[PDB]
Amino acid sequence: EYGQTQKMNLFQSVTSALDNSLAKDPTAVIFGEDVAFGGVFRCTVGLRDKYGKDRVFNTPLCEQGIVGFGIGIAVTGATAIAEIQFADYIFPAFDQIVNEAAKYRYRSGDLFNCGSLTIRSPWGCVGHGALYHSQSPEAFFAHCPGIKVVIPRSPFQAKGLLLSCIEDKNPCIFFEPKILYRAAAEEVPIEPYNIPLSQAEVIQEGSDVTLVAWGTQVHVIREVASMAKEKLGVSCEVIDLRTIIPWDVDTICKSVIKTGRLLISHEAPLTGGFASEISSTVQEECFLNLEAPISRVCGYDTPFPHIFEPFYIPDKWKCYDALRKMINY
Amino acid sequence: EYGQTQKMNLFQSVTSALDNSLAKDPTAVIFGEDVAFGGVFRCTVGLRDKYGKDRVFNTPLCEQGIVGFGIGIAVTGATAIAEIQFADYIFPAFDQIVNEAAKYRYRSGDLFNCGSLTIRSPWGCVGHGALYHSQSPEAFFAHCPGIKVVIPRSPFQAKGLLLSCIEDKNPCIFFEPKILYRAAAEEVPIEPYNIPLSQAEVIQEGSDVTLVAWGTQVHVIREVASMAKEKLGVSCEVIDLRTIIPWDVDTICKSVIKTGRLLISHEAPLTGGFASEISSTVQEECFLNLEAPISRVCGYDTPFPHIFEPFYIPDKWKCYDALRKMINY
Amino acid sequence: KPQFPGASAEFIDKLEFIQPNVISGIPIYRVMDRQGQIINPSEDPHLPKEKVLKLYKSMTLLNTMDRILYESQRQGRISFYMTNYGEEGTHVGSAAALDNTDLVFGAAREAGVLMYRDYPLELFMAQCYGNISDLGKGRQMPVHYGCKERHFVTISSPLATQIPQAVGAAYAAKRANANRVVICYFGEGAASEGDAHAGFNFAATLECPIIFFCRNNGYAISTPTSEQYRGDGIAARGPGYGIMSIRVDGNDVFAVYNATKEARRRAVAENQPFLIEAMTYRIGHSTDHPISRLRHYLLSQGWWDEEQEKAWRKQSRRKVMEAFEQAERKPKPNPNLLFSDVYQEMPAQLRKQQESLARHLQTYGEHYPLDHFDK
Amino acid sequence: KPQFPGASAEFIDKLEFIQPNVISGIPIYRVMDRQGQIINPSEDPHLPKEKVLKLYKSMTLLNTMDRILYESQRQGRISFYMTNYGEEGTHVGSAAALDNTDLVFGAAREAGVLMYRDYPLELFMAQCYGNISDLGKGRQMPVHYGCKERHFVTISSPLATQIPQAVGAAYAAKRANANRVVICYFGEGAASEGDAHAGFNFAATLECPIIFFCRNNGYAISTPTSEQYRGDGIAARGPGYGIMSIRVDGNDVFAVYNATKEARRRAVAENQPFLIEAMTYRIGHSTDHPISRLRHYLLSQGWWDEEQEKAWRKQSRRKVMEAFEQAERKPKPNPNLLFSDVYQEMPAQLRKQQESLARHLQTYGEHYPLDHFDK
Ligand SMILES: Cc1ncc(C[n+]2csc(CCOP(=O)(O)OP(=O)(O)O)c2C)c(N)n1
Ligand SMILES: Cc1ncc(C[n+]2csc(CCOP(=O)(O)OP(=O)(O)O)c2C)c(N)n1
Ligand SMILES: [Cl-]
Ligand SMILES: [Cl-]
Ligand SMILES: [K+]
Ligand SMILES: [K+]
Ligand SMILES: [K+]
Ligand SMILES: [K+]
Ligand SMILES: [Mn+2]
Ligand SMILES: [Mn+2]
Repeated sequence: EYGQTQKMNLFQSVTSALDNSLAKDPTAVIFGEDVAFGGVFRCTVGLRDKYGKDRVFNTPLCEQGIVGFGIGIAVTGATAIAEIQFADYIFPAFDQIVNEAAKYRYRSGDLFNCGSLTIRSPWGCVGHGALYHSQSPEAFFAHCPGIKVVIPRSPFQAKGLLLSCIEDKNPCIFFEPKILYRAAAEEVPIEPYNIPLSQAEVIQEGSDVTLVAWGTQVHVIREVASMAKEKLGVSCEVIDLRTIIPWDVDTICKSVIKTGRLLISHEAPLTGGFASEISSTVQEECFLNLEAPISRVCGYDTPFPHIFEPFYIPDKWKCYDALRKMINY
Repeated sequence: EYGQTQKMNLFQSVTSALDNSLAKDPTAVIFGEDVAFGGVFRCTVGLRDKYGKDRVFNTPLCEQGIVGFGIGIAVTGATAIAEIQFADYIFPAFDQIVNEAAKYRYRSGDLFNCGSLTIRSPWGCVGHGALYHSQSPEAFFAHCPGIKVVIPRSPFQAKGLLLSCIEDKNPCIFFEPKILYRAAAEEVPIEPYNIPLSQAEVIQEGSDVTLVAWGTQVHVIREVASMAKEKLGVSCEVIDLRTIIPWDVDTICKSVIKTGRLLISHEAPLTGGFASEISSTVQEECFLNLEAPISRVCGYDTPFPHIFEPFYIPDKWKCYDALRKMINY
Repeated sequence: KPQFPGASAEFIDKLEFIQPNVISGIPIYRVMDRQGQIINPSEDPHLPKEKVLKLYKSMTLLNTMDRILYESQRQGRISFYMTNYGEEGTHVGSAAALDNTDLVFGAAREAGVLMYRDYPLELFMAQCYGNISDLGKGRQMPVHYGCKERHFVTISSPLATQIPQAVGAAYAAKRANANRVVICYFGEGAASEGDAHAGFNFAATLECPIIFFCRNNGYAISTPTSEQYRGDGIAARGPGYGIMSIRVDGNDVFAVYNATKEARRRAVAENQPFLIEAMTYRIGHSTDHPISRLRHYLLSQGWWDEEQEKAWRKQSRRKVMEAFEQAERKPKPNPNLLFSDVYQEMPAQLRKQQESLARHLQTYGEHYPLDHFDK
Repeated sequence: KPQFPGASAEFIDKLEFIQPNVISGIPIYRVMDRQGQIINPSEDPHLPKEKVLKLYKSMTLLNTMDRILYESQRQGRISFYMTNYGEEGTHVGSAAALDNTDLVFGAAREAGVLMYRDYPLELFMAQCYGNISDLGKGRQMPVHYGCKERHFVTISSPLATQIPQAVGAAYAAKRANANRVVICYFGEGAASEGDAHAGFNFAATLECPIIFFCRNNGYAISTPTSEQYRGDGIAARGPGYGIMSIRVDGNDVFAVYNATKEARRRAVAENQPFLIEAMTYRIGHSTDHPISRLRHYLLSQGWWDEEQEKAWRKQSRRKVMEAFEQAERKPKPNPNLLFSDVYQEMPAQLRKQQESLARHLQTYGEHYPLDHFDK
């Protein structure tokens, strides 16, 4: 349906998106720490040789500068694709993202904007990353009107969502689940294609319970749905949220009106996590349909540990047990 | 009950807390932009003359430095009371707060900490502050395990809560509602006293609905309770949350088990706002008691406007109308 | 003979710390003395009469506007104001040296740049009043100006955030083969922020056509520079980043113009940043003067006199008062406008919030100050 | 004659931009040449034999530990490692010049400082393995060390965040009349972060007894310094902040010691910051050498020879392997420890999460790698 494909893992799909963007948009540039030689996760391999040192280039080691600089390129109308080397290190740029990028169009009455900025950054747990190689900061950004935050679950989804972010006329943060960069490949179209922002995807229909997640945690809830079917005879509807803000309220509520039960899962800590927004909204819109309390199965409210990672993450057993109790409520 | 009092407005109550702290803790210092001459909101008037230039002093204009410096003082065990001049400007320090201060004790196994740090900052709307003099950033910090976030509603509450933050063995952010700094005074004990963190206060008992807010918005919901009684014959239980994290789950749930209905209000934007955490938690704990969906009456999901402020804020009419619909659900 | 990649240097065989030169710092470039006399004929730009009169009229018209809007703030007719007193020379002297289409990023204290670029009085006022004529739609605090036509990026309150942005716009201009330079203004207090270190380093390593223009007025609110830094002001920082740097007398419109003119020429030719630190003194912070020095100069060339000064003082007061009357009588924008431009397209959920406000005002509108809002 | 509060300077009547001196930068201080020969007798510290042997044994023991743990990482026995190759001289030369109780903040590449302070091999290992002996409770990535006994603040991954912290601990030390200095290590890449500009300025304006120790190894991961900055390295930045600054040969343990010793003496006496930039080359980033230069020196004084070198190489391998065997056989800490120390006291809601894990493991524990976790 999208022309010739090749097997691509998620890092390769990001390179493919970036290459397609450079090719078709002469204004576009890519920059950040260590992007010139191909990046610490290989996402920019080959691009500087192909497109030129003026278009794919290293910056000094300064995240607040990286984002501020990217905002400035986008103010002139040129496409700016900034990289932050790990999402854990995006916080130096929080003021440029929240006080500047997100508010740029509103506060000028649309005289100026930085819509052509995309910030991309590796995200989520990786087995042994501990406090500063594992973080999933999306809930910090979700409380900032003016930015879009997008997280793919696979190589196909990543390339289509990244192209949409690059082309969207709003500053976008694209979080790439790093534990998937070299995981299983899948077929990905070689030429450009887009997947819409603010649209969830129902990847398995079901009638007893709605399960919502994003990034790697989508694969966990897909496996939970299988455990539920086999062990409990329970039919789960499995939904990938994809865009954290602005999020697809209608797809989630339509599913919960049908099933009457919702479990949301994410690696980020429970308190203030984005499951909190989904649950309270679904509760408001689907109150009379709710058969059981909405469940949130999330990381604990601690920093992300090194040796204890296997005990910290909201894995398939934690999600399954939560689901079991909810079915029995 | 607390010895001699004087009428104090909220800025005066903050000066009183700070003076009491300096007096009884020889390690304590206060620092930030323009604190030496007494501060842009008069919160540090007189303190440098009284305690010395080494103890109350100006820093360079650099919020990331202010917080990093305060962390360093606290690592040695000395009490560090840093000021950020408006909460809107705390974001340059977000990485020092979230990646450093909050994680300092955990990541060292308690070999080091910065428990003796308090960051205090003016907060909330002020009539005409627009995008960068009005913000209420508490939901950004609520998703960070390791810090405490505390917001008082009055001069008495402010002094007692600020003393508790300064004395608490964890890094604390104390947000001072700036629209109350010169508003009505009330009697405040001259000598030190403490109000506990992580404890909500029920300020009016009621049986039909629970109303929860913090800062200035407490006074709004107190007035809503009066409108409800007079216009609807509805009895409202009015709760000041006081500590955003770790929050008093038990006081809120005990009230909702009794009334069966909850409305939460805050000036911060709806999406990702802290009402989202309270609502989803109360829903989990009080599901079977809920007579109507939990209501959130919050700022809109926009930056905070100059000329449109009267239309943006979750005022008593917006809260009352929401309450009316909830009673009728 | 040292082979280290990080620096190009010789060895030394004795321990010697490098001491800062702060007591005798970078000297202050000056063209005319306090009596408006040219000090060194080879440095006189010999600007033509019409241009020097535009510098003078721009500074004084700004000063006329400032007095009236400052009074308007004291009476509560506008919610905030802050004057340009003492800064008028840095504003107008630097703007005159730029191309009309050079992009400006500022800090908050450069209304004179817009004034020199012929920004209408009606539009300064519209922003301070947040009325329907404001292209900012009344969303920002007063004295936050922006103009896309005049290449003046909307000012924002957070200090120094414009500095790395300005560098990115300059990098983009370089690629576009714009033959354009970016100027970025900031105070000496803002230079303490981390974003200043970011912008200064990026402009050097990415080879950007940008002028950094620091106004050093000795104070950041209540903080004197003795508490702000301990090196030789901001100019001495430039060379550490590889940036060509100069300090000028900010009360001298000709010294400012000459340094800005030469920085612009070289920045655009060489794709390299320049730093100008203009020394002034903050005469007014918010709610030996450049104008008198230039007046003395004019009065020498025979190009101004008391009659002209009187007539212009009258004419400028009349123009300012006409704009002021119009600004006060305009309605504010429709409250609907609090929801647009958060994203380019309003999200359905944000539209729902807009609709909820419209319903609310239907029922409860008597309680809102809807009198002078549009629609 | 200029009267501006922001700077102390004369006027100049001609326009002259100040140019950076980058091609002939700050020279590199060196005490011994590549053959271990002292170049200038007046600069020789004449450290006694036992101390110079401790410098040598500390560097080489670190190198022995590095080879073994690097192999351990390649085999997946530990999850990450990064070596100290080429940095051993900066580590040990600077640590030897400090008081035992001077507080150290670091960046990640200064295990030699802990080694010089007699940090047990068992404890370096315990942190890399996250075993029950780790006082960090296995919570951080390997090669994140800390020791409260030895005044070495726990290292954190985010670059440069320790720099303004170190300044605050130094301000606190000044008030306490500690007669103590803080040292703060960082690489040349980390010096590009905003927090470096914060720390350098605060230390000058608040008059703090702190040594800033920048290791300039020419690279930050893949980024050469040509992409990192364009001034004359990091040493040339110090004077712009008012900080006394020096550049040394980081492969020369004596040049490092002498500069650190004199910086410490003056920082503590004068309450003023000092900046030392040590030039090295990154021989290894993560998963003309200082040791051979010092070996040549020893072999001159007649204080080392091949027999001693052989025996020490043996003894150090045995000590490292004893520690390694013990570290691998220790269990990991109880999983309960993932919840403590988030706050000093665990919040009731966090306790509830702990209890929920304990219940979970009761039912589902066969699915967890509980084999080598304590309890
Ligand atoms: C990030 C941030 N912190 C604090 C402020 C509050 N503030 C507004 S002006 C000012 C002093 C600015 O000094 P300087 O940069 O020298 O400019 P000047 O007002 O002297 O022109 C401060 C601290 C701000 N706007 N932004
Ligand atoms: C804030 C932040 N950004 C990015 C990184 C990833 N990172 C780890 S080391 C490094 C290079 C550091 O260079 P330098 O400071 O020169 O130290 P060196 O490794 O050369 O000793 C980078 C970019 C980080 N740890 N922190
Ligand atoms: Cl301002
Ligand atoms: Cl690291
Ligand atoms: K975009
Ligand atoms: K505290
Ligand atoms: K700004
Ligand atoms: K660090
Ligand atoms: Mn200033
Ligand atoms: Mn390096």
